[PDB]
Amino acid sequence: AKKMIPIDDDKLIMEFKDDATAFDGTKKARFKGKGWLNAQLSVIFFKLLEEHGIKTHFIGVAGGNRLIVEKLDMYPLEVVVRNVVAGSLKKRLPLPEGYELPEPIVELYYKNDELHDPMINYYHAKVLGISLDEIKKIEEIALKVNEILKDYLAKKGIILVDFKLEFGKDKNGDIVLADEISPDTCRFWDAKTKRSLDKDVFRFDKGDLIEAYKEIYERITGEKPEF
Amino acid sequence: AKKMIPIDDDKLIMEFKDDATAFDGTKKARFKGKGWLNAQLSVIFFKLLEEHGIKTHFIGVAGGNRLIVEKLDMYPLEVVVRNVVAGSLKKRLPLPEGYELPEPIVELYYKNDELHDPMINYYHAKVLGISLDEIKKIEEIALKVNEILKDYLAKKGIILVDFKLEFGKDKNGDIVLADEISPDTCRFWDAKTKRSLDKDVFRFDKGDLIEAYKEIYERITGEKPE
Ligand SMILES: Nc1ncnc2c1ncn2[C@@H]1O[C@H](COP(=O)(O)OP(=O)(O)O)[C@@H](O)[C@H]1O
Ligand SMILES: Nc1ncnc2c1ncn2[C@@H]1O[C@H](COP(=O)(O)OP(=O)(O)O)[C@@H](O)[C@H]1O
Ligand SMILES: Nc1ncnc2c1ncn2[C@@H]1O[C@H](COP(=O)(O)O)[C@@H](O)[C@H]1O
Ligand SMILES: Nc1ncnc2c1ncn2[C@@H]1O[C@H](COP(=O)(O)O)[C@@H](O)[C@H]1O
Repeated sequence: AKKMIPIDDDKLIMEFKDDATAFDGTKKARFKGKGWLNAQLSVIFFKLLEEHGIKTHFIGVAGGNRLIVEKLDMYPLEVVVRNVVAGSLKKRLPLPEGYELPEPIVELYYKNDELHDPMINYYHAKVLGISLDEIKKIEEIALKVNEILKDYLAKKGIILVDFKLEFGKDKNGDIVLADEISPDTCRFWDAKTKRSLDKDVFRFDKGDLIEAYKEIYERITGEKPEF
Repeated sequence: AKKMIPIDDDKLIMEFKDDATAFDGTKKARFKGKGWLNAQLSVIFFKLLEEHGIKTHFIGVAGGNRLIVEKLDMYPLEVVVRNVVAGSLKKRLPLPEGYELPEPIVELYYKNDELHDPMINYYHAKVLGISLDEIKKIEEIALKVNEILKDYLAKKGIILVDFKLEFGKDKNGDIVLADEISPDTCRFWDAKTKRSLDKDVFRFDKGDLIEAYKEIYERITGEKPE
């Protein structure tokens, strides 16, 4: 759902598309406005994190659905942080969907579509060339990010249930938060009703996608989506 | 503003009074309902914390303004946690009142009225007989308590600006959260307006005390104070 367009050796344009894809592309659709919503939400989040001293790849905006980002040497990881039991965590722990976890959980997955993104631990990560030291930096950043996003969204009646992050190395060798932060890459639930306000609405046809994404945007900004 | 009444070698009664005192007792008053409100708010906070596995001195209630607590060998400390610049932090950092800190700040004060509770570091703590190991336990508990209280209050439109905790050792030698947790010992601001809902209302005559404390209570319980 993104187009990455190289500017040069140190920066690129991340363009958000209106395509919605799930279950390995066996389920596809297009939602007018999704790209714009996701881009804008990414901006909001990256700036919010940046304000707390989190280093992110965000440089600026170049149109409604286009972000300018620093080019990174990417870690071959999905870094997942989980506050409430949902999705695949139900297959790992003996706990009901909706269960509030006493502490956030960080899972690492190997970014590899052919292997369908398997979960890995610190030993696997070393084999893939990621030192124990980098891993603990990554996890520390991820937990910090989790706390800022969770607390921000909670004040607006949104539960941050879980989410996926990606990281890379910049020119200086610092670890930098990358990719996107949107309802495509997080589970957001309404605090009162516990309805999904994210891609699960598409994955399991539980409602109107553009509607839920608008709802997130409206709650955060206090303003109906422009486009 | 509290009366500590020994039951035996392991328990005591903490009684909350309606007396309000500030600036070393040079500014005193009484507010009908304060003790009750403070006691009840302490109950709510201690049980909330106990629900997260924080060990506290809270045993139970013995009337509207009386708590039954475990007797502890107390650390001679105020352990202050700060999320938002206010009060004496303005005199330490070059930052405006209301400034949101990137991380929470933990400060240690030596509990001693004659010295007016001076700030200390880990070296002073050791002199006062507190090991580096205890200090880090204390600080890890304080940071935990901060995150639970801050998140809980935030959902209710209350900013946990800063607060003071006290700790003691029980029979087993575990570190136990003690004293009280009320608008007497924390700074609470309304999220929208940023007005004080705590003892700063009394300290600096910025409004009606019983009103602000009731506000806190009502927001937390969803019910007017009984
Ligand atoms: N700052 C960055 N530098 C280099 N690569 C990035 C950066 N941010 C994201 N990427 C990578 O670009 C790709 C974004 O493509 P996307 O549309 O999310 O689909 P896919 O996961 O199929 O690649 C991902 O591979 C992501 O890891
Ligand atoms: N569980 C406990 N066991 C023993 N002492 C405690 C416990 N909780 C609080 N204390 C102490 O009881 C005293 C109550 O003091 P208080 O009346 O609040 O005013 P001050 O702090 O000015 O003495 C304090 O010295 C406090 O440190
Ligand atoms: N490949 C991916 N792309 C986008 N988001 C993901 C991906 N993998 C996991 N997530 C997010 O990570 C969280 C946990 O997902 P799951 O492991 O499917 O239960 C959810 O918020 C997902 O949206
Ligand atoms: N001696 C004390 N009694 C009660 N509360 C205190 C005391 N010292 C500090 N605090 C609390 O800790 C926070 C920081 O206080 P200060 O350093 O005075 O700005 C405030 O919320 C105070 O209410």
